[PDB]
Amino acid sequence: STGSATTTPIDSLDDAYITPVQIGTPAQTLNLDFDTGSSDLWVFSSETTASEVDGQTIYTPSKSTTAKLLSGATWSISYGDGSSSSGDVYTDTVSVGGLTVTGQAVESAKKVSSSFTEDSTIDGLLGLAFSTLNTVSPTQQKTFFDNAKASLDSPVFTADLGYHAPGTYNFGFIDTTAYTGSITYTAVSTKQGFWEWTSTGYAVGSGTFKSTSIDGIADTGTTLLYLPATVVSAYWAQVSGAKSSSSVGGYVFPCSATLPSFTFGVGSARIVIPGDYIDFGPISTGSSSCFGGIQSSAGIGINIFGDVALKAAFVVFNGATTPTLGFASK
Ligand SMILES: CC(C)CN(C[C@H](O)[C@H](CC1CCCCC1)NC(=O)[C@H](Cc1c[nH]c[nH+]1)NC(=O)[C@H](Cc1ccccc1)NC(=O)OC(C)(C)C)C(=O)N[C@@H](CCCC[NH3+])C(=O)N[C@@H](Cc1ccccc1)C(=O)O
Repeated sequence: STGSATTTPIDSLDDAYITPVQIGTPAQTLNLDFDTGSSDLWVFSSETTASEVDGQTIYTPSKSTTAKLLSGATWSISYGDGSSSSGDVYTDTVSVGGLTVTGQAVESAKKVSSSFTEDSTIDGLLGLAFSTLNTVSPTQQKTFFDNAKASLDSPVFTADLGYHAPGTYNFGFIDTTAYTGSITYTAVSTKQGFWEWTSTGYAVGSGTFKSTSIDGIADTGTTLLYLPATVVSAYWAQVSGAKSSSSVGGYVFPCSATLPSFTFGVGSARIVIPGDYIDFGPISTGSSSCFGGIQSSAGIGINIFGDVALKAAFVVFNGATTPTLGFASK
């Protein structure tokens, strides 16, 4: 079996991408944020405290003939950004882009933090990290990808994120029409439960490639590209008028600028992020100042190849027994 689904940015900034998913019988369509940095599938539901739901479409398990209560099971999760949610757990049929899994754990939110309440476009998350991070207890539940692997034509799923445009998530096949050249695979460490890999180095604009190991994780659920302080410092040094701003919380610069491109190694291959991808947006509508798409990882504790990096590539999440990450230009 295979699935193919369109993923669309939630706004003009590509802050995040939502992908419709069908849950229950008959099917209830919710727009979820596919998150390779976590492993919970959770949704806004009939069970979420009313004052906390805010324009989102909710999942009503009592209207699904195929839902069953996982009795005893609860969950609770917090994200890097400080947001959180908790509740209990159903199994139900879940479909993405025509790929159907039965007995998928669907985590139903009883409460949600203010961030998700204010996010009208996101009805919940679909986690695509390794199942070891799942927060359901007392027994952890498999991700949608893990449950799917038995029936997939190939145990993989590709992320094809658009620059200010829709993209695709594919399950179980690689669309050779989607990228240029060849896919370069690199080893993944599952020690911390992430899609964790090591970049072979970097270049800024048209200058020299520096071989230096950058350990980071591929996270579709993080907007920006967070690299070590001295790499980020090297990038913004090539932009006049760029400066670090305490008040905004990162490197800012004139919207006027043409930004240099940024290159990062994957084994012997090179992926080039066009400069315009790194120009995130004005810090406020009508400002001369724009927020940089590359920022320091120092405060986060881990390098993150987030959406600004990933949408410059075709990315293959190879979830064979011994996982690997594939990158191609597109
Ligand atoms: C550690 C990273 C790589 C993985 N991760 C991050 C998620 O992918 C998570 C997915 C989001 C959550 C919010 C809603 C949309 C989906 N991403 C994030 O939390 C990042 C973090 C970040 C970095 N810098 C500034 N913010 N959020 C973002 O990148 C948001 C996305 C967004 C889009 C639209 C609207 C709102 C928010 N974008 C954003 O802020 O953009 C601007 C900076 C321009 C404002 C996790 O949350 N993982 C959990 C797994 C939980 C498993 C529990 N068993 C975790 O480790 N949580 C840790 C937190 C942590 C880890 C490591 C170090 C420190 C803290 C914990 O236990 O608390």
